Amino acid sequence: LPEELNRVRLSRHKLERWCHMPFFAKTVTGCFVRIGIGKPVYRVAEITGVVETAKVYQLGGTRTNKGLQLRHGNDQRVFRLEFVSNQEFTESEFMKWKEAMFSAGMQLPTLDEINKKELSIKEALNYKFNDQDIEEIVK
Amino acid sequence: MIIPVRCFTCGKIVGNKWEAYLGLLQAEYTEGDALDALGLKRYCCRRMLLAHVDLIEKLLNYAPLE
Amino acid sequence: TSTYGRYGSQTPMYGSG
Amino acid sequence: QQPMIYICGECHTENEIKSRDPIRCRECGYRIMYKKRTKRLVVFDAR
Ligand SMILES: [Zn+2]
Ligand SMILES: [Zn+2]
Repeated sequence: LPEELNRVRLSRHKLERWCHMPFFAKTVTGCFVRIGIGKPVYRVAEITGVVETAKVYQLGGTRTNKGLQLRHGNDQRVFRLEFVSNQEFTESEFMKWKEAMFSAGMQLPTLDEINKKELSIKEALNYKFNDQDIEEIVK
Repeated sequence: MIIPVRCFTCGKIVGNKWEAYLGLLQAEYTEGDALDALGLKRYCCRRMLLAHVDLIEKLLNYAPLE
Repeated sequence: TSTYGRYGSQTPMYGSG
Repeated sequence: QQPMIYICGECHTENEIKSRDPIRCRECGYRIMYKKRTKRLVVFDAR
């Protein structure tokens, strides 16, 4: 279903609050994003890890140069956090992603996996900043 | 701190004349001539342009942001 | 205050660049 | 769902400070910050 898959969709507004929070390669790795390719067609890709690009760009108020190593079945390349769209996974895009996953041979994540992963972002959002992370954030 | 809106004694509007007063003083005119050039007959309304201190400038120097 | 999108703020594309 | 937003001292940049947290700005890092105007009906009489 597309509705259950949009629960872990990391929109463009949520990523602005974890630009410098540690454990970025743990809570983010697992979710899906609607990266814009470019005309209005979109392709859902899996978050394999985290990379850092040499180009510095501003995204509204804040500004980040980090990348995002994504993959859509087999075709993989470097992307940016500025091309991500806030739209939800449509039926056509959902079917396209399902077909790409089936063709690439990657087993579809089980429903319980998404159910237990969606809580990661929720518990990270209300995380108290009691440790020594503000120093690294300001740096 | 800022030019009042009306003369305390008389009541005539004097708020809309501070900029004109400064301009006339800058061009060539003196104070004694500028005051009656603006239209201030009574001596009670003339203190507003002579006694007033423009402290809003110093306040604006402490800009909050940028 | 999770995501005040209200659509969005004109999202750029990859090939457009 | 009000996280008690604040305004930084010198940056004048909004910050979300919750209870049991240090009082510092999201960037640079200072120790001074003020609050924002209330949302109540501040109504005066021009008297
Ligand atoms: Zn007078
Ligand atoms: Zn700070």
